[PDB]
Amino acid sequence: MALNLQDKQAIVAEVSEVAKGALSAVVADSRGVTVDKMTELRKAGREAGVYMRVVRNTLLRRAVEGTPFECLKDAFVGPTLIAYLMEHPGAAARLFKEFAKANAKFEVKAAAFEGELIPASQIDRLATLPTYEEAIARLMATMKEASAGKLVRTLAAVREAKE
Amino acid sequence: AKKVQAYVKLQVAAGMANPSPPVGPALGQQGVNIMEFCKAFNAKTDSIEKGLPIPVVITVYADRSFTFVTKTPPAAVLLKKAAGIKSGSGKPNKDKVGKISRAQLQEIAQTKAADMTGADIEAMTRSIEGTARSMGLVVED
Amino acid sequence: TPILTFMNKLDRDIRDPMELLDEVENELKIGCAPITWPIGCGKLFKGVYHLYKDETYLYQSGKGHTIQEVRIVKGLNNPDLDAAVGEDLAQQLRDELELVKGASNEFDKELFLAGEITPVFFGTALGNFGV
Amino acid sequence: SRVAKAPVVVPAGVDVKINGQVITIKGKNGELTRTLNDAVEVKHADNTLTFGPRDGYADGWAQAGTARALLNSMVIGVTEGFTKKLQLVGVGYRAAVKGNVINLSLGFSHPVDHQLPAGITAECPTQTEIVLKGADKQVIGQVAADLRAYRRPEPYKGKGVRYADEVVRTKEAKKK
Amino acid sequence: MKVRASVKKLCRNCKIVKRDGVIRVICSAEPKHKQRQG
RNA sequence: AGCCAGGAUGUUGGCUUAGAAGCAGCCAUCAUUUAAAGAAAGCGUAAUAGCUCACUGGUCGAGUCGGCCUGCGCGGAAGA
Repeated sequence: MALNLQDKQAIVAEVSEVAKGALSAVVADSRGVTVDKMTELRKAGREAGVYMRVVRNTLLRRAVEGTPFECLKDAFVGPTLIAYLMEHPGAAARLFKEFAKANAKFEVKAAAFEGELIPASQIDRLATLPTYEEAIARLMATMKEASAGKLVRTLAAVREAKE
Repeated sequence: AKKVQAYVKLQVAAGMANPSPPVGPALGQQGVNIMEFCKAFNAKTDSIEKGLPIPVVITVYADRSFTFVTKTPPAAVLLKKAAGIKSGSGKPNKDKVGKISRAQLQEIAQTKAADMTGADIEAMTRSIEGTARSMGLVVED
Repeated sequence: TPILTFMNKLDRDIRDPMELLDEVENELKIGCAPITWPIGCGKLFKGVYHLYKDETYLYQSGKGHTIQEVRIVKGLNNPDLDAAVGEDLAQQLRDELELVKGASNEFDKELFLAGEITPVFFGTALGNFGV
Repeated sequence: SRVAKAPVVVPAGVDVKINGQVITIKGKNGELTRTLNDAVEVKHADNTLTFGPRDGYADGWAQAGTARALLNSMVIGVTEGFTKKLQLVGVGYRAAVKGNVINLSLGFSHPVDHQLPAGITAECPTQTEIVLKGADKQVIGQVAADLRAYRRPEPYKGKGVRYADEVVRTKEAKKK
Repeated sequence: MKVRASVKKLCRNCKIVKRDGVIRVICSAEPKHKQRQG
């Protein structure tokens, strides 16, 4: 290891993933297993990569105190055990799901998704992101307007209104 | 995945399935028959070739037989058919034995697709970078 | 050919006679029909309760060279079975007997002669008890 | 130092009958219970119990930490009371409790009835388990050690009276 | 146990406490490491 | 210091190997996965093992570790 010369290191070096941070997630991992690194690191194979890091650095005094790069409301955002996660390339979508559709399956606590940066707020997960590049969600998103949204009601008077 | 329920890996060659002299009564004893470990093995082994190492897991429950799902082979045994001499170690690093460079064993680091904890398609090349040095084989890379 | 079953060596510390019934049905492919049932084993062998006669023959230690005095305790809920055997062991007899009735068989002479159930006796050929 | 320093806080209940150098605690259950001290001056004050040394005592602290310790287990003593649990291993081993005197059977050529002490009771949830609760940590601990004694766990088959917080070594015989 | 003029901790779970005027070694792992006097 | 977690994947490493898949063994100890994980500490394999160590995280929150120079003591230490 090393003192300040090493402490400062883990800081700025990784805090760069905060200044120029794509997405953002804070998940504790009490009772985490190796699959913990056989997942966010496995999905990094044929659907991710070295573009993701969850360097458990909840040293707070290091992680939290180490975020002068504007991330207010975080003097609270850094409680107990933590394992921050950030992105560099790619979009700012998916990622939340790697956690949302993993930790939801036991896989240790998920900090109930305390939310992180980007919009900069508090706790209460969202998902308006992973719907990206799933353009067909913007396709049927018109609900055929005329069609479907019609053949669903304007023609429901027959299979549900003839008495 | 879970952890451990029942699985091993003992074998000499695919050129001869379910060996009789080798392992013998040492190829499964907790739900593994010895006259059946050749009806689920050669069911897909005879679909590529016979003569190379084939380890595998052994999902065991309590319903007569069992179920398995093997994968990529070791890149150390491929040095008897895709590298040089018949043996391997023996003479370690005491006198430059065989010699494999950057070119050879290249695509041998391309066969293990899903089975390679080396996300970086390029970096995953450093892994097998040793599956041919357990006997001393300087690389002319 | 029909099979009677005798569970020998109740003088010894043995397995669970429940489990003993499983091993006989499972591995020998034949039904078990308990006639008697041991009360305690080893240093705590007190005798056997007869299921069909509804009475309890009391084991005496070391009379294996002759035939011991036949000493019966009549009821299965006779408070003398508690006194003669200890109320603790007496309840375990009652408990096991409950489970036995839900997982065993009534002795049927026809199925015995057909070799499909065995009358199981528990005893000790050394103590000359159960023979 | 430390354990000593650290305050004891008297929960909602226990009275704390600090009489000069004789402290007594009573609450929920546990017929009171009270011990003596020596080189540690204890002070009630507010909602806790502070423990410190005394001038001219190299025992200070050292005698004070054990002070904290004891009192701290005296509170909880009457509070939550104290646990136990032991389990008999081996075919033929059986516990009973037909009063306040436990009747054990351990393969000896005789029974082994054992009478419980003052404020200690026990039950046998199973013909081979023994749970004895009490408010005095120092006594349950004993009664336990004592019961166990009748037949410790031999390292071969493991038979005998063990706790649960055991470990039981167990090893193989001398080869052939 | 074994009473030697020099006790010494052998194992890693071997302890060394002084019960009475006597230094002893309490090894939790191996009984063979149980010693007195020293 | 407790207490709470992880300690794999290339790899069952090949090898005088009857069978060795870290450890009676030989020679080798390199590279990813990561906050950390050594072809590696120990128990012990028919052999995998199950299960615990270096090292990293969490909790707690003020001291903690071992050598050096000195003073006084302990064991070693059984007899007619």
